[PDB]
Amino acid sequence: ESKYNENIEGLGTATVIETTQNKAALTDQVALGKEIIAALTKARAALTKN
Amino acid sequence: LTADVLIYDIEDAMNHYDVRSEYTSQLGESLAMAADGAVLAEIAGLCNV
Amino acid sequence: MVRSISSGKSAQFPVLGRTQAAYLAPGENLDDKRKDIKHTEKVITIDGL
Amino acid sequence: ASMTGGQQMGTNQGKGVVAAGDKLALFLKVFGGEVLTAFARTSVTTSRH
Repeated sequence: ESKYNENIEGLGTATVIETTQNKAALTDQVALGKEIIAALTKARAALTKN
Repeated sequence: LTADVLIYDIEDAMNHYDVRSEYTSQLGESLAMAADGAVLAEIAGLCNV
Repeated sequence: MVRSISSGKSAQFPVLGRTQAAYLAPGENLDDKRKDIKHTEKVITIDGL
Repeated sequence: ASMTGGQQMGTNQGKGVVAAGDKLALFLKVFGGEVLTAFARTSVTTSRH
């Protein structure tokens, strides 16, 4: 959506992008999993803060 | 002569009234109406026209 | 989820949030400060069959 | 003198709806208990036929 969340500024969501890494050079089946792991930690934390 | 009604079920799913008996009654009144009007037209015109 | 409802066309749910819990300094007013509570709902409309 | 923090039972609120014109707004229009039927149309049959 654009500019529209629910209950004033009371809450809000986000979608965590991969941090400083590219999808192209990936599909090496190893670095992928690690990246997804750390990024998912960031996602979990981002949820907790909410 | 006849009267016919078809109803999508999906509307009878979300309705919140009956409409059955009402429909039936309306069909009957339609019948009687048609009969009477037809007759009156017939006597009036066909006798003297 | 899966919470089920009969009858009408579409469904919606009310929500609400938080609070502010403040001390009451004795010998003062309880009507002094109320920021109340925010109130809004989210609506969901079914798709046919 | 009006009293602010009126708790605004019904209202849009939310976030980006701006507006907040009047009240209700959010609420449910509900009648499930009765129907309005069209008129019974009498007839001249049989009688004088």
